[PDB]
Amino acid sequence: MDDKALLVEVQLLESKTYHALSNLPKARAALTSARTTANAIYCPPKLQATLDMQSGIIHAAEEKDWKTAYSYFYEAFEGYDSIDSPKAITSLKYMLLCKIMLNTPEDVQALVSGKLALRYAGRQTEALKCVAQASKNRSLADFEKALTDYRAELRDDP
Amino acid sequence: RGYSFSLTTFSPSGKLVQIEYALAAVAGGAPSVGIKAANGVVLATEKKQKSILYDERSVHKVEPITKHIGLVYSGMGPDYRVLVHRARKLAQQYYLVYQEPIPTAQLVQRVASVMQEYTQSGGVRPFGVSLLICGWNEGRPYLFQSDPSGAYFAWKATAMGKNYVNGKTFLEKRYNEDLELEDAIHTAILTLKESFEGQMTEDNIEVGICNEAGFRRLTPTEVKDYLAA
Amino acid sequence: SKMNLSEEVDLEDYVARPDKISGADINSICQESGMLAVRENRYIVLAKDFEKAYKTVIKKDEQEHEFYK
Amino acid sequence: GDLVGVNKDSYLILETLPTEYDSRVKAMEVDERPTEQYSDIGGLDKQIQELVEAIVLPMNHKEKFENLGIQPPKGVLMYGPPGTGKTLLARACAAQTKATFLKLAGPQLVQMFIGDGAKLVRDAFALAKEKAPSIIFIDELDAIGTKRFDSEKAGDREVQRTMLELLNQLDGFQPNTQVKVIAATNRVDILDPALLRSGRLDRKIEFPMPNEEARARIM
Amino acid sequence: GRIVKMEVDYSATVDQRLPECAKLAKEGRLQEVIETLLSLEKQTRTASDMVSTSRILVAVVKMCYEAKEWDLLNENIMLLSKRRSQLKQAVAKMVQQCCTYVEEITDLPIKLRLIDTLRMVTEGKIYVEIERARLTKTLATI
Amino acid sequence: GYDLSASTFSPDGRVFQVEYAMKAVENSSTAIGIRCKDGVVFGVEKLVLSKLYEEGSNKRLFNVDRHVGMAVAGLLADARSLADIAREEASNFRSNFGYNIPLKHLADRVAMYVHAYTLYSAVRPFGCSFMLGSYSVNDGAQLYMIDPSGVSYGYWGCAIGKARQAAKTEIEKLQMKEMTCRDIVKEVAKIIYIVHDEVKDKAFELELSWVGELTNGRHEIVPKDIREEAEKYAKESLK
Amino acid sequence: LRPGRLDRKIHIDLPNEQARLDILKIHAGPITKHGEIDYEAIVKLSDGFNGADLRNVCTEAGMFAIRADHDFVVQEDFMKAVRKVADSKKLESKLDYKPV
Amino acid sequence: SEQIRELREVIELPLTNPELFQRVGIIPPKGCLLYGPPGTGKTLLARAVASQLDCNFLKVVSSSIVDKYIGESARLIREMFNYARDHQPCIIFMDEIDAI
Amino acid sequence: AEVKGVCTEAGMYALRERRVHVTQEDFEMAVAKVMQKDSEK
Amino acid sequence: RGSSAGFDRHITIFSPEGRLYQVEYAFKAINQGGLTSVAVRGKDCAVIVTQKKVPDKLLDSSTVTHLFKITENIGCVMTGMTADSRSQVQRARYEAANWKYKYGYEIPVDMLCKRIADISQVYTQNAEMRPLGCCMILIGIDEEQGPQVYKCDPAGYYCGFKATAAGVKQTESTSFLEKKVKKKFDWTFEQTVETAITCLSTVLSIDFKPSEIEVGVVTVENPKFRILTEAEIDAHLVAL
Amino acid sequence: CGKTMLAKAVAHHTTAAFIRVVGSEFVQKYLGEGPRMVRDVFRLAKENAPAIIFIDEIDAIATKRFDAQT
Amino acid sequence: GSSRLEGGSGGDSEVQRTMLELLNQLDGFEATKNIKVIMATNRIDILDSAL
Ligand SMILES: Nc1ncnc2c1ncn2[C@@H]1O[C@H](COP(=O)(O)OP(=O)(O)OP(=O)(O)O)[C@@H](O)[C@H]1O
Ligand SMILES: Nc1ncnc2c1ncn2[C@@H]1O[C@H](COP(=O)(O)OP(=O)(O)OP(=O)(O)O)[C@@H](O)[C@H]1O
Ligand SMILES: Nc1ncnc2c1ncn2[C@@H]1O[C@H](COP(=O)(O)OP(=O)(O)O)[C@@H](O)[C@H]1O
Ligand SMILES: [Mg+2]
Repeated sequence: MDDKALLVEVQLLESKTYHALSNLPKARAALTSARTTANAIYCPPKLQATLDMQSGIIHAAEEKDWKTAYSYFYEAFEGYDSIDSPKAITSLKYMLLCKIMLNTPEDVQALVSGKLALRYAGRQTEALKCVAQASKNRSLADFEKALTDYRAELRDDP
Repeated sequence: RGYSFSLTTFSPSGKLVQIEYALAAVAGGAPSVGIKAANGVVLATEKKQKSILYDERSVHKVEPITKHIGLVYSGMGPDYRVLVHRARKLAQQYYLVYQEPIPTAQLVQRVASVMQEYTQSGGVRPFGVSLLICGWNEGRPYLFQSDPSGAYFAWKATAMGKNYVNGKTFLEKRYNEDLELEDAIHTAILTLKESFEGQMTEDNIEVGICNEAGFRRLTPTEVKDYLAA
Repeated sequence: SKMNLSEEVDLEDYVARPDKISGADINSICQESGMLAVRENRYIVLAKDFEKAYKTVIKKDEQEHEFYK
Repeated sequence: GDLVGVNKDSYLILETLPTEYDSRVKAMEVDERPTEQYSDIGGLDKQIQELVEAIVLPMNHKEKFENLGIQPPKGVLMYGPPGTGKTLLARACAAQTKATFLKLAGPQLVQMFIGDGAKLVRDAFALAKEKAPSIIFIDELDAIGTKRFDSEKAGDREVQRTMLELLNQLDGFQPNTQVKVIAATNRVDILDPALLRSGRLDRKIEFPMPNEEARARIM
Repeated sequence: GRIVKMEVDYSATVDQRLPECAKLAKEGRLQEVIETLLSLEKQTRTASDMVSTSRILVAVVKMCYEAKEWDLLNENIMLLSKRRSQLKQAVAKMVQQCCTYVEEITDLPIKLRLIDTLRMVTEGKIYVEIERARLTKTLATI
Repeated sequence: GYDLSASTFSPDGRVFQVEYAMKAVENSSTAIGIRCKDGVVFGVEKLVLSKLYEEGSNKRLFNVDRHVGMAVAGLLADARSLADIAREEASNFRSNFGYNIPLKHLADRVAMYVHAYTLYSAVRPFGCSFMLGSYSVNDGAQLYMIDPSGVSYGYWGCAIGKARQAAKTEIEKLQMKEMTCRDIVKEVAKIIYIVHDEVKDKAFELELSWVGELTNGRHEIVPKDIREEAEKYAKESLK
Repeated sequence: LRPGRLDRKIHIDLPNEQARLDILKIHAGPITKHGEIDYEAIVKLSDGFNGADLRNVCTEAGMFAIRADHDFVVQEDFMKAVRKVADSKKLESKLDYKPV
Repeated sequence: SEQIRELREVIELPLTNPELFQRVGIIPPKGCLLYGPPGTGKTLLARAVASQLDCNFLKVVSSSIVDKYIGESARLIREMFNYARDHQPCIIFMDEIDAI
Repeated sequence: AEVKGVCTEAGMYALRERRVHVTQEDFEMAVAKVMQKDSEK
Repeated sequence: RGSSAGFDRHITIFSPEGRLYQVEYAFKAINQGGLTSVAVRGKDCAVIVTQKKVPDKLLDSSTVTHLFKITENIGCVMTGMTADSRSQVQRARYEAANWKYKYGYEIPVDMLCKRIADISQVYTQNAEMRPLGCCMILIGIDEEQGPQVYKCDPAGYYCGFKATAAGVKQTESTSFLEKKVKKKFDWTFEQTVETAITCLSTVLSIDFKPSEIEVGVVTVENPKFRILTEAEIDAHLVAL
Repeated sequence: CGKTMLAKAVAHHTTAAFIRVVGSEFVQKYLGEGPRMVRDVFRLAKENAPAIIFIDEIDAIATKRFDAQT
Repeated sequence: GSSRLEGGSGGDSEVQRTMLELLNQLDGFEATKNIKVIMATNRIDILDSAL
């Protein structure tokens, strides 16, 4: 039946599971099909936000282009803000990391200090804050300490 | 003492303009839907009153005719009332003559013949309403449509009123032959939701069912319980 | 966002009607809504202010004739 | 905005010429007064008096209105069946009065170019004001006073501007009180509601057909 | 703002009235002094008497002070601020007199009734009349 | 063309045929009626189109019933037809219910009859307005007027015809509440003589009728002596 | 008519019963009146008198007064002009014509 | 009375105490349309502010600004606002606007 | 035109990503917009 | 969206867009009277208030009225053409009497409104007769449904109401009544007549006097339809 | 619906020159000057290669109906 | 196909009356026989009875 609203969600779940099994070639196929189906709903208020986050992970996973990943994560934050606390904080963590891998650690300061993000200040934001400062100082010793002290959110996210 | 000449006449290209305009008026009416399940029929409409002052329960659109037949409409309300009255009278006449409830098809034929009279008679205009008749006779559900022209068709699922083409496409995509009455109710409500432009509530819409027990208009509580999904 | 506004004001109640107001009567609503505040020398706009603004900006027409449906 | 002559070769102001008016507007000022005494009109006795006391008397007895503090009425519309004596009173009132009698018409203020109609209305009232007490007669007012009309896909507003300029010139942003307006019409149903106010043409006279004695004097 | 033609001066009517209400309150008729005043001002409000409205408005505030009717003071402060828009400056004077009350009275309930005056002005029925009065008033809470 | 039948509405919501019918009555001679404590008095300005008509010809005052009068203005044919209808209604009411028809009931019935002619294209609105007057001890003096539109209202004083506005203005100075029919007859004569226009109308004859306690509840033409006295009073007034 | 260009749309209308009385005083003030000139009478009989026939009522009243060689305006003259203006108003076309 | 107070809220108030509206955050309205039946107080009200106030007040017939030349009609409007822009606190009272 | 609206829009969809090659997804996502999303009205 | 073809604007036939122009024009005709009526329903009462303009002192105030009594327990206010209103009132009384004679119990208000709506439909369907340019608002008390308010228009729509108005100021009074009803209950006491008078004064900005409005009341305690006199109206007005 | 406002924004966050015109500005009294004025806008927009040309209210310059006598 | 579906104004089409003028000349009174005409229309059931 022409019920595409739940098709994208179930298809997104299939996209995530393949990633858990670590089969990127098949994970891409699932996400692509979800994207095509998702382009038939005028008001998917949250699936659009969750679809964009999933697209970001696959982009980052392929290690293809980190500039595009930041764009996808930006939409995830915009649709996730003020409406879904439990999963919105995940966007900030990936947002901040997306900038660090760009060899532009300075921008991480601006995103956290912005008025749009101060509402979401927490241990996670300081988790990437220490690593972001570590890169700017360009010191490996700072990074290691910034990893073990905040290890709960460094070597635990899949 | 009454015009004796028909106000509906054949246009040069062979169409009856008055009937086409009546169909346009119907298309301008409120949405309505009817789904024929495997163990009953369902009829649904919308009742967005212009303001809160209007009494929702004062007047009804899903009106019963007999113990096993009910109908709904989309168009001009007063014409629907006149047709409802005539249909009830015809059903009672049939019952008196034959001592058996009027079959849905027979009532459809009689009501349609009533409609045709107004597209040929003198000094009258076609009824600006299309009906959806539901009933349960001979151990099988029945769903019918009757247009101003007097033509009646048998439907497994249909929708009238505004955005009825989109609703029919929706039904064609979503209908299944082996449905049950509850799934039919859910599908009808969803179809109404496609073109509603507002928040749907118990008082905003009307639902009617027809099963082996007979025809009955659902109470607001049951409509709300179905509306949970 | 740039206006003062008060807590008791709920925007959802106002963007709920079937009226078609595009982009200017939306600004006119806010423009006149705040305009009312200066009438009693107030620097907040209360829900009582917006209500008096919508009825003088959208001015819904009698288009209906409920006997058609 | 004044008109000034200038040397042809070395431009330099030499004189201030008198204000100029459109040649059309100057040709509508009557110089040969018509000869039609009030005794020539029959039956219209209650209406001839009502006009002489609103367009002629307020022009010779200003000491009387100012004694009682009542602004004289502005305008006199004359309506009725096709032929009843509308233009006879106007022509007659142009004979028993020693004042300028600017004689307008109906179709005449209508001109093809944009804004040419307004010129002949502003110029037709400035000229009367520029002269002594004047009466400006607008006969056949239907041509320039048809009811305003909303429409898309073509229409007619060129003539409407001329009427809109007549409306404001008669009474708008200026309390002109020396030019008296007399209008003649045989179809009042078609007139714009704006042209039948009280500030504009005020004394709306009804001219009825002769009953049974006016036909005796009329002959 | 609007200058009404001078016909009757309403100051005299209250002049011999306000002190009379004081005697009734002193005996212990706290209620009887209260409800009588409001009807007095309502007539002035229709006439929109700046001086008349202001003088009477404080009296009820002033009377409740000596009456030690703290519970009846707060309820009386609200009822006098949203009846018929009052007179814009009329409420302005009332808060001033009430403003000096908080600064002088000790003990806990000052804060309990302190917020009551904060909300009476809050940010509605505010500005040059009762604007600066709010600023100090929140400073006292500070 | 929206004013060719009574069954078509104007786009602004008017029935133009009824307006034209109203205009028809406005072109007729005025006929006033005044209600007093004792009863009601009716006067009609009868224009003498020519000296060849017998005095009393084309009478515009009718007796629909022995206790109800009738003064008409407009097309006289329709006025006579409606007088016949009122007579029929009164007779039927007396036969069925057994007592004289109340004036309000008769006015309502005749108005509804007039209204029934303002709905169909098969018939045209009546071109006539008229007023009914009656007196009874139980009910007291009453006066009603019915227009082509079928509107029935009770009046203390009413005028129908050309000079309705002037007659109404002159009636307003009569303080008719606390006067008797004797003074009202003279006042009616004076009002009719004031409203009459000598320049337009050549000559006219005054027709009067009354119903009250003085007449024992019977509608009848005023005695010639009282008519002459009232006429003389009217002449004296216009000095 | 879009908000932003012509934001506020005042709707000056025909005067109400209270306003109608207020209108008369202004234009009927400077008149050599005599007697208990009653402004209450004129208002009830003037329904729809927009803003000038009310001033026409005053000016027309003087016209009746000026006839009979009177430097003398009375209440009857004022009333005699209220109907003469109302009669000359039936030939208008009373239409609202509001924006949309 | 209410109409005048409403009209003065978009002509006088924004041009004397602009700091009030900078508080709330609204920008005072620009235009104003005075419509109604033909004969109420519209031009009288406009002339009232013309006689009062202490700001430049352009009065235009709204139909004397159109001429037969190709572009002169438009140029008269560019100058009208150009003069208004040059001379601050200015009010442009375009009269009957069904013409242009 | 609904066909020469998938090729062109396919290129546009390859631009929002900042790519230099048109892929299979871009064409497939193009038909969703021109046809699938624009089917109604 | 105003296309015409033939006699769409002269007789009750469908316009190309499916509009009955004659019915719409009839709706326009109910405003010609210039009157306005407001009806509001409470917990145990139903009230009507309508203007009462006596243009000249000559009219007898008793006769100029727009409140009528169909039966002992039913009352109506008519807005529109007076003759049509009286005809419809007579029809309603006849129908009520016939119902009582046949079925043996008093007319429910809804049934009477439905019957009048059916007659109006018959008028709008045949081209021989024009729709009546009038609108009636009935009140009454139901045994198992409480107070009732119903309104049938020339088209044939008879939907019930909690608060309603008909006339020139229908829209403004409707907005006022919507605000009041949404506020707490749309009046919940026999002083609901206060709500109706306040609404009428708000829309008409009149500040009425006793001899300017007429009130009709049906209460559960005393279901008989009543027409409040000048004294009671003055008392209510002074209370407000 | 917010047409000019978007253009007001583009002229702000733009790294290329912006040229604003009004449709009615292109028709002037001096015959034969309009074509020169329209031509100068495009010429001037070419010298500064990155530029945006806005012709607001184009309804006054481009209309189907054209009566070739006035 | 989406406007002027019902009656009111409109009527005919000044892309259809063109050939009726043009085709009436290329069928006889025309010397140079090298000119040929064409239409594109979405409907062939709405063409006039002459074409
Ligand atoms: N409230 C009022 N007070 C005094 N005079 C008034 C009032 N309302 C209207 N008038 C009268 O109206 C007359 C004309 O008013 P004005 O020309 O402003 O109205 P208008 O016809 O609506 O205007 P316009 O046609 O110019 O738009 C004035 O001479 C004045 O006497
Ligand atoms: N989404 C929006 N956000 C903020 N303001 C808006 C929005 N939509 C419209 N507006 C308001 O609309 C007003 C007018 O908009 P703009 O100047 O862009 O004109 P426009 O709508 O394009 O006009 P026109 O189509 O008549 O040329 C602006 O003052 C702006 O505040
Ligand atoms: N009362 C009258 N006495 C004499 N002639 C009259 C009278 N009324 C009209 N006429 C004649 O009518 C002619 C003028 O017609 P007029 O009334 O001006 O036409 P309109 O009414 O269309 O302007 C004159 O020739 C005049 O002889
Ligand atoms: Mg005007």
